[PDB]
Amino acid sequence: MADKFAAKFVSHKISRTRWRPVSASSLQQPDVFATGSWDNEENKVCVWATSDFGATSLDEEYQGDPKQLCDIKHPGDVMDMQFLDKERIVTGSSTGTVTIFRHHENNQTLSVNQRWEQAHYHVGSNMRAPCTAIVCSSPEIVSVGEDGRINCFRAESRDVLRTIDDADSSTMHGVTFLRTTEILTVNSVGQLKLWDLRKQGNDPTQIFSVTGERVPLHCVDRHPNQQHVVATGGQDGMLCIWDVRHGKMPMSLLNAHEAEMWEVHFHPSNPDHLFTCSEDGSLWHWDASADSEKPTFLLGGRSTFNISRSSIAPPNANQSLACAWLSTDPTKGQLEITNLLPSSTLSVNSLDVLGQNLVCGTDAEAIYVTRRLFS
Amino acid sequence: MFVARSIAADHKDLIHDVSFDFHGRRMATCSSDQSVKVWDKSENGNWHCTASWKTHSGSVWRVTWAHPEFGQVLASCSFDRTAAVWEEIVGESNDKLRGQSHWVKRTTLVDSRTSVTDVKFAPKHMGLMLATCSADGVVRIYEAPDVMNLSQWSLQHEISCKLSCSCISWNPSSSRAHSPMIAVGSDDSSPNIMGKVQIYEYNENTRKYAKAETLMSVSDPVHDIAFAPNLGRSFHILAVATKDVRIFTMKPLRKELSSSGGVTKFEIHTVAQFDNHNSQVWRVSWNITGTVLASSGDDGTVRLWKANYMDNWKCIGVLKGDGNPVGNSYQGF
Amino acid sequence: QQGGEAAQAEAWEWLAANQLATVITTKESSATDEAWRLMISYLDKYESKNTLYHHCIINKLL
Repeated sequence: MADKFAAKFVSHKISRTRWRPVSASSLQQPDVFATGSWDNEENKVCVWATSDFGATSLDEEYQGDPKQLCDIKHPGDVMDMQFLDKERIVTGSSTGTVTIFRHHENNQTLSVNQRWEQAHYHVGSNMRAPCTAIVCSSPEIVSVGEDGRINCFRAESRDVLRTIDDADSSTMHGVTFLRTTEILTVNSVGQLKLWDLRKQGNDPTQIFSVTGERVPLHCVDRHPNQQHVVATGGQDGMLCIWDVRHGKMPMSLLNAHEAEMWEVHFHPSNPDHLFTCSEDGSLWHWDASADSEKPTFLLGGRSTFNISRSSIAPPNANQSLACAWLSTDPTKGQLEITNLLPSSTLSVNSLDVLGQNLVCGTDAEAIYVTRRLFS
Repeated sequence: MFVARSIAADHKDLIHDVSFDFHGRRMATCSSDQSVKVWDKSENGNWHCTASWKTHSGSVWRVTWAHPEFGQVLASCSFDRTAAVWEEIVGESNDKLRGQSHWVKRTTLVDSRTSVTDVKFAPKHMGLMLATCSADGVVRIYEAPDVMNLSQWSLQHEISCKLSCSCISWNPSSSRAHSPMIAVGSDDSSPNIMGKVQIYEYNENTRKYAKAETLMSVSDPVHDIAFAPNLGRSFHILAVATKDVRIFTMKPLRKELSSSGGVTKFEIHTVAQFDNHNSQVWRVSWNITGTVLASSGDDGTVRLWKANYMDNWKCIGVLKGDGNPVGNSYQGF
Repeated sequence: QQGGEAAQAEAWEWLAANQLATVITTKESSATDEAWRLMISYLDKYESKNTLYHHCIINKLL
């Protein structure tokens, strides 16, 4: 077993969860957190509170509870919402509008500060478009969208500071920091693209695709054991890992699945465990290595069909053992993803992991949380 | 590889020191121009005259920064018989707004009527004190009780250090079984006097500094004095700057059993002595890891000395401000 | 002053009963500093113009 979950039937759909920040560096769960609607009653942003950690919280249902605090309603879905600083909030609208609040935790309200009413858009049809990814390193702000523009802003402005346009742009899937002012994305072509914040121009700053079954890569993130090595997931089911600050090269091409990796996210307390969420109809915890000989988070969960918690250790006297990482030739095997279904769940659209603690809101009209990811 | 200009900042007078942030990016120049100029290495690195305000009277010899857990606080000394204290306080709450800054004299220690030859904060482990020395042979030792209570300064202790105080040094200490000590190099001129450097310890049961040692050997006006950073180093080393270069190893051979304090049994070796500068050696600067020493003198050169796996010491750099130094160098036996 | 760990540990039992909590301590509270600040406080509150009790404690010390 692995520290069973608290499920709170919130009677609500969830799209975006993002920790209320206090910047600097600390371990606690932000009890305060802002929530973007999938469709709760409308599309809105709500303020919610979670009794952090199994300590001082084993109550208010079973193992804690998040609680609604206030809310304010928002045109265009909250596909993405990141926090500039402790109480300045930046969300994208499906209406193609960049929205910034200053939250009032004591007044339990959100202040409608700054709006870039103008964003990514379609040409030849004159239609508006949402934003694919927001990038917040205080106070510099980056926006990237379907049509492929670049939207570079200093904090606190209602007019575009700059939008880089190109004679060559495309659809963008996932973005990550490579450095403080260096940026990478995975695209819908099987495309790995690079830019520096200070230096840009016409057509993508840097473009990559190579042998290894280039598939539309949907999710990218920088490892919880290092940032300049990053991981990407796409259609083919194989995870691609790279080391850059100006040049790409593969750590691994792990045959971790047979189908699209929609979103991947990284374990803090375990810089080498992963999670994946997918509206293919499933959600997996990803673990180092494979085989049921180690605690199986390959078939773990699913109510029944449960398997995990197997172990054996050589004393290194006359015993030898080898594993996959010790091979550098590409095309490695599966690495232990388990899909979990308690009794029934719908599209989980937002999740968060802090330490071995996990929260996640869904289209299953409820919230699922655990204190510990293992046992 | 930065070529040297003789071009200098707009200070119309001699520039005394420059002090850098104990957390980075921030520097400040103190001069005889009487205006203190705070420069800030930008993200591009371009440091510009971000602040410049008057702080003292007379030649402001030294500016010393303190870690922000001290507050963003600084001490400064000059020909004013006193020592000035400035913390930079800003308005408003720093979330995504940056208000207006302002220089704050938390205090200025009058230091009797004596010119502050050296002044600097106190180390972490011993509480939060600060030390001032003067050509009076008297070292004043001031105290601020609480975290928001900065401006107030009470002479917690004073150590009378015989000849006029010139250069001071705190002993690094991080063990409750260890004690804080101070070394004092004297720039008074007396060939007669040995032990021109005096060494004091805190005997805790006495609650007080006693004289630990002197360097009965020294009759040369000490330019500067510098403990080696020693906290994992199970003994201590001292760098001593005058016309030559003195390097001493101080190992606890007997720590007493019922008579500790007053003096504790240390072996001291002159583990190095050099005139390689061929002139009077002003300052020796340690690496923060306590493994590297830089040395400069009148000839405007700096020689760079390290310990080996026998811990012995070599010059690993010779840098010329009156000329152009040569390239790389390596050797074994 | 003549005792040690057991002495200070027990002395805290009555230092708390005398209720001193204000002012930050460095490197954790030590019964020595505790008594010193306690006596300083007793001074600064009850202040005789003639150092009577200065004398009293000095003479017990001697």
